[PDB]
Amino acid sequence: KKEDDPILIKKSVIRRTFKTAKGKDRTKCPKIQRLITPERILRKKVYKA
RNA sequence: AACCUGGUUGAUCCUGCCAGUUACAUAUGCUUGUCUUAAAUAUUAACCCAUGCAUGUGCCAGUUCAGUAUUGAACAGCGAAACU
Ligand SMILES: [Mg+2]
Ligand SMILES: [Mg+2]
Ligand SMILES: [Mg+2]
Ligand SMILES: [Mg+2]
Ligand SMILES: [Mg+2]
Repeated sequence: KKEDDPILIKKSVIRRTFKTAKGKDRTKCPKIQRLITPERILRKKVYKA
């Protein structure tokens, strides 16, 4: 849902899991762009200031 | 260094050039031992060109699910590619 909490977006992002050519075991995650974080809102407040 | 000398006649004083002398550029011939500098395919053909190189660029501050590393379970170090 749109009304939904950002942390629900955080928890639902896909994980990638894979085996390195070296034979190692690793897991990679994407970063969320557009995400509403405290930092965005702070910057906004400061500009209006 | 504000200087001139040789050549017309049988001899002479003139005009006048030629020639010498001087510097400086290219060129060249012979000859070349140190040290300090150092121009350099302008002139002829803005003629023709094999090959190599002479224009690239990343920070903490645009984009990383590359990779690496057993990394704050959204990423967070290092760091391609590729957008910008
Ligand atoms: Mg006469
Ligand atoms: Mg005579
Ligand atoms: Mg003369
Ligand atoms: Mg010596
Ligand atoms: Mg690059």
